[PDB]
Amino acid sequence: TTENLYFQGAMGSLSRELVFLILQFLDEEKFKETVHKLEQESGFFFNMKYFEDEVHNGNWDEVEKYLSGFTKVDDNRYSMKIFFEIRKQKYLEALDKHDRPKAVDILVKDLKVFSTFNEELFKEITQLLTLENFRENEQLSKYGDTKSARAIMLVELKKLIEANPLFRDKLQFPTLRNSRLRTLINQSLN
Amino acid sequence: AMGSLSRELVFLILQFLDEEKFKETVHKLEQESGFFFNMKYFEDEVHNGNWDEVEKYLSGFTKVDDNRYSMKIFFEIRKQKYLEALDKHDRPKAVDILVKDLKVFSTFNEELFKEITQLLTLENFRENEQLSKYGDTKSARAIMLVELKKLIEANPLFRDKLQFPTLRNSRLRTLINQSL
Amino acid sequence: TELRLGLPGS
Amino acid sequence: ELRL
Repeated sequence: TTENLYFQGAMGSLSRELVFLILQFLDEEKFKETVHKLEQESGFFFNMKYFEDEVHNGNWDEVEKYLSGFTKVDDNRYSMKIFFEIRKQKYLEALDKHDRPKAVDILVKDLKVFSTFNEELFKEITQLLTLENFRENEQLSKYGDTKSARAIMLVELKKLIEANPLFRDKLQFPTLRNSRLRTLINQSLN
Repeated sequence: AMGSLSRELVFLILQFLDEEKFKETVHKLEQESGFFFNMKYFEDEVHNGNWDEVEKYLSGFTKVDDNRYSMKIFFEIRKQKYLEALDKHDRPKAVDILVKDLKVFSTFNEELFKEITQLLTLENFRENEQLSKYGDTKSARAIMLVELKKLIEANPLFRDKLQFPTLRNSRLRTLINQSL
Repeated sequence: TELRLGLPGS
Repeated sequence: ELRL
């Protein structure tokens, strides 16, 4: 047998190779939540299609938990900017829904961590709370709606992820034969 | 041999995920496959009052209307969640639980749903004779958990789902090493 | 079969 | 650094 577990197989640990064989099995079984929890907990593969769909839907808690399997907020400048942009968007969405109690909660719990790095910016962000419409601020005058803003932010998040040394090499799923785990275990058990 | 090859693979993967300490993945797989119900995990989520996770995990195995056991399991959990909201003096939250989670039970017993609704207006729900012995959150969750375990163990839908097979350590890893 | 208001396990 |  000259066959590797998969085409790029001999390059990682066996645990990493088993994770990829399992990911394909879970996908073929349609165990979708298990797929993304395994991606996140192992940190071996960042599923860009899944991240896009979760951002498109504004599932911010899930977006942050998913990212947390790959990076900490303060890891590097790209990770910092990724989290900042997501939390800034959640905050702007709260203001747009005229929910000031929720916006101050996002400001205090999610955006305050950025004040250490840039004090004046956190003050400017805070000051958006008192505007009748945040679009009054020059830098946000072009903000359309929830759909348009999530799409524009996602274009930026994708570029930041692709440039981030912690993700840049976890973005391509390896090349596996069809139902590889199922085929190998079935022959090993026989 | 664990019936089908898919079922045998799920059990091998569960062991692998547990040895690699991918804890949340273990419970998503148990839930989505529906092959194994982890009583220890369920008891811990209930003990901690993590009601959204308790119901999402159970939903991988049963629905409220599958049988009398499934009906009583969701009923007891939703009743506890409602009594906890009344106990914290949070009437808006208790009304939200009543309407979103308990209303389905009015289709079985409309008078019982009316009695549960009437607890909203009491200064203390313990004024109701049926609830006078309710202690505190800790005692009530422990008493409810004793009943939930009995209902799950008697539920025919949980047959063959309560015993993890005896496997040698790292069975998946050994089988893969043997495959090539 | 009956659902009851009382504490689980009576 | 971050921006508005």
